[PDB]
Formats: sequence, C-alpha cells, structure tokens
Amino acid sequence: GAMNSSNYAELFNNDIKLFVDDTNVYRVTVHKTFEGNVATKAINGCIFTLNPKTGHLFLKIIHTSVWAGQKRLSQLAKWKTAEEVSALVRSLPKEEQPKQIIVTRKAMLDPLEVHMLDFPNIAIRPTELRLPFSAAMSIDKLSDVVMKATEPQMVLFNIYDDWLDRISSYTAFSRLTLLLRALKTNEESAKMILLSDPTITIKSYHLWPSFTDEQWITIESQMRDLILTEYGRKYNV
Amino acid sequence: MNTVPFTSAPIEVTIGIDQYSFNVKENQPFHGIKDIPIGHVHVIHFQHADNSSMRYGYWFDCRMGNFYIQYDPKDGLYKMMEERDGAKFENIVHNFKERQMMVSYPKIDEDDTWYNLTEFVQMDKIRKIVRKDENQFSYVDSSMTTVQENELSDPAHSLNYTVINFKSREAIRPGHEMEDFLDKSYYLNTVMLQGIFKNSSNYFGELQFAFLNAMFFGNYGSSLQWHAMIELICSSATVPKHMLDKLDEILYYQIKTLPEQYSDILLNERVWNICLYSSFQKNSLHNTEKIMENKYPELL
Ligand SMILES: O=C(O)C1=Cc2ccccc2OC1
Repeated sequence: GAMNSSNYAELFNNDIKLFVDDTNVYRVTVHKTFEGNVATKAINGCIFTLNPKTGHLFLKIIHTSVWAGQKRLSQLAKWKTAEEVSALVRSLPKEEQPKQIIVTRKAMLDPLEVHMLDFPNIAIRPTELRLPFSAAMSIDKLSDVVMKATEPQMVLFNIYDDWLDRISSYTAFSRLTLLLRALKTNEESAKMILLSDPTITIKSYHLWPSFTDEQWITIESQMRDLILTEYGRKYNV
Repeated sequence: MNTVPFTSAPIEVTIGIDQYSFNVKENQPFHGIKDIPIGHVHVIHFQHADNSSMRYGYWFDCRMGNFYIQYDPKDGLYKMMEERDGAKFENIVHNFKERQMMVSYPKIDEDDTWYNLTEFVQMDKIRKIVRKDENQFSYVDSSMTTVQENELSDPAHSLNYTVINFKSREAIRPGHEMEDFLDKSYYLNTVMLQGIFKNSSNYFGELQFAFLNAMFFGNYGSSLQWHAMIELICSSATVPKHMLDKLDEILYYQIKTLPEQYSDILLNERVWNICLYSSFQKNSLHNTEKIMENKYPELL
C-alpha cells in the first residue's frame, strides 16, 4: 500500500526501506535562442535514495552525457532512475537489500517495478507523505559534488551527520524534513539561519553545522517560523 | 440440424442457446431445442428464475456426439449428458420433435452473427482451458476463477486461460525493460504467438472464448482475459497486417452483440480509451472505433 502518517513510525522499524526521489534526475536551464526560440541545456542531476533509519544517502550522480541523442527525456529519466536503483539493490549484500522501496512520485512505480522483477519480495510503494527531497540540491556539499562531476558517479553520505549519537531516527528524519522544507520554501533565508554564526562550523565530513542540542532547538523553531511566515505571505493570512 | 432434448424442465429458467435466449416456466412441458444449424461450436446456458445467482452453461460441438440436458434435483442444476447409443437418441429426437414439445433454433439466414463471434473458437482448445477430460462438453459458470486470478483455490474448477502479465519476466527481456514495457511487440510476437499460441488463429480463438464467457456468464476473470489480449495487440508497435485487419472485425461484432445496458460492467474504460485513442494501433480499429463511439460514447 501507500505510506502516510497512520504508519509514520513504521519508517523507523527494522525492515530496511529506501526512499527514492527522482525530481533532480533530469535538470535543465531554459534559455532563448538566436532565432528567438527557447532552448534547454541539461545540467548534471542526481537520484536521491535514502535509508530513513540510518541516514545513509546513496547519491547517484546523473551526468548530462546520458541524455545525448535521446528523446522524451522526462520519460527516459524515470526509467534511468529505475535502472540505477535496481543496480544499487543488486550491488548490496542480501541482508542489506531493502524490503520496501518508497517512491516520492507515483510516476516512478511502473518503471521501478519492471526493473525490480528479479526481486519479487521487495515491495514498491508510493506515499501520501509530501516530502521535500526535491530541495536536496540546496545542501551545498551535495550540489557541489553533482555539479563538479564529469562522469557518472555514486557518492555516499550520512544525511544525519552524527545526530543519531544523540537522537532517534524518528527525530532525525523530522529534523531533516523540517530543514529541507524550509530550504524548499525560502532557500536564501533558510541558509542564513544555518550560517548566521561563523563560530558554529560544518565539519569536513558533515553536511550541517555542529549545533549543540539547545542550538538545534532554536534552529528548528526558526525554520518552523520561516515556513509559517511564508504560508501567511502566500495566502494573505 | 442437431437436437438438444431436455428430460424435463422442473424449475423456471432462462435458457440461452448461442446468442439467443427464451424463458421456460416451472414444470412447463419443455423437452428441448431443435433445428440447430450444426456448428463447429455452440453454448447452452441457464439462469434460474428464482435465483439469478450463478449463471452456468455448457460449450459443445454437435459433431463430437449426441448431447441432452437432464435436471438433477440434488445438485439443483440442468446437467448436460452424452448419449453414446445413437439409435436410442435418434429414437427420442425423431419423435419428441414430431409431438410439438421443443422450440426451433431461430436462425435468420442473413444473420452470420454467431459465427463471426465464434470463427476462431474451437472445442479442442476450449477443453484445454476447461479441464474435464471425461466429458466431450465443457462447463463454465459465473463464479469460476482463472489460473491467473488463483495466483494472486480449487484447480479442477479453474479457467486455464493463457497467463498474460505485462509486469512479469515473461513479458520483459532483461536489458530491454523500457523498450518492452512501452512496446509489447516482443511479448506478443515471440513469446505469445510463436512460443505459446503458435498462430494468430489460436490467439483469436481464446480472445473470442473469453469474451463470450464474460458476456454469457458474467465471468469476471474472462473479461479480464479478453481485455488483456486486446491490450497486448494494441500496445505492440509491430503486429502482422492480417491480424490487425481481422482484429477490427472481431471486436466490432463483439461490441455489436453486447447488451446495451451491460456496458458499465463488461467494458474497461481504461483499456478501450488506450486502444482506440492512444496506442500504436489506434488507427487500425476503424470500424470498432465507429461502432464504439456511436453506441457507447459515455465510456470514452
Ligand atoms: O437418451 C437420450 O439421449 C435421451 C433420453 C431422453 C428422454 C426424453 C427426453 C429427452 C431425452 O433426452 C435424450
């Protein structure tokens, strides 16, 4: 079935599961041609595949060369996403392979199910959760490695840094979704909240700043405030 | 002209023979159906007046033997039986007709409908789908499930239709995932026509049989199979030209014959919109398109 919030804690039980977001796979810049027309140029993209319990992010970088000479690219991108997710699953030891893959966009269901035919016991599901993984490229270090790639490349990250030393997976996912929702809503202001104090640094091997427990509380309330402020501006409340 | 005698008609019933139907009252002096244009195939079916649950019936070839109907008050249904003693059967059939006790198979000469519907339907293939080797005729009813349904619970009572599953290894070559899902030509031509059905006539025969089982019995798994075998052709970019042209004629007569008030339950909106308006073969079903629009515009 589909996921949501009746069974939102199940995301953090001990059946391995992966979220797959494909919204940054095919990425273009839209510009105007010499004859007046409008033309696209592709830039590198990525598949966002996340274990919500562990924080392990499998960031498969999609190099623009994969689109060369192909047609119907937005359709092809779903199939390319499915091909790489299946390849990732096949490269993992059996005891590490997911029992469920949850796609953030329902258009991915058929492509992934067809590429996953060898794994009949792996459930492929959509979700009714609105997740902000499209904003993954607002995380500077993820954007940098995608834009610098000259060839297809897989990069592994822990998107929770060291948070699980101190909080639960449920709390870390909620912090992550809050952060990304704020970056999706008002990116420049969200980045300012995070970087406002230069004495709080990002460790070389982390994505986010090394906040203390009390600072994360303050940061989380500023992100809530940001999202709520933008809601009011949008709907004149 | 063959004859189907009925021992008695103890319960009020609607009797179908091929595409026709008539009513019989409880304990009405009804002894059968005469003047049946011999075929290659035929179907006699029943729906009891006091319980229209379970429609059931029997596919049969008059040339394979002499068949009659005898009501069984224990199982509570009209059962088909075979009479191996030809002389006895002649004796009953050359007499009860003489009495005036049966009704005539009412074929109009201009009417080639039943054979346009059953052109590729054969009894030997029917008996492979409905497995009951000791009988030369084949029982089907409203409730029977297909082997495919059973895999998603009594195999003896199953409809052994050819399993068609678009999201299965049989349909999708490794390495050709997108290609074969978007263009089912491999699955149609290599797997189904060359591998399993051998020729397009057998393919069309199962399609016709499935349609008729859905229409006459309201058998849901049969309707699924009918729509799947249509969709497989329409979703293939490469289909032999003789198949395409014949498909338009097959479907046209099926749509032509469908009860007008049964369209909400025998037609799958998704499959038909895809085949007529979106698929590779949209422009190959001209007459089916024309009848479906003029007859069922509400589905599309
Ligand atoms: O031997 C037979 O085949 C029959 C016997 C019989 C008797 C009276 C009416 C119908 C019958 O059906 C046929």
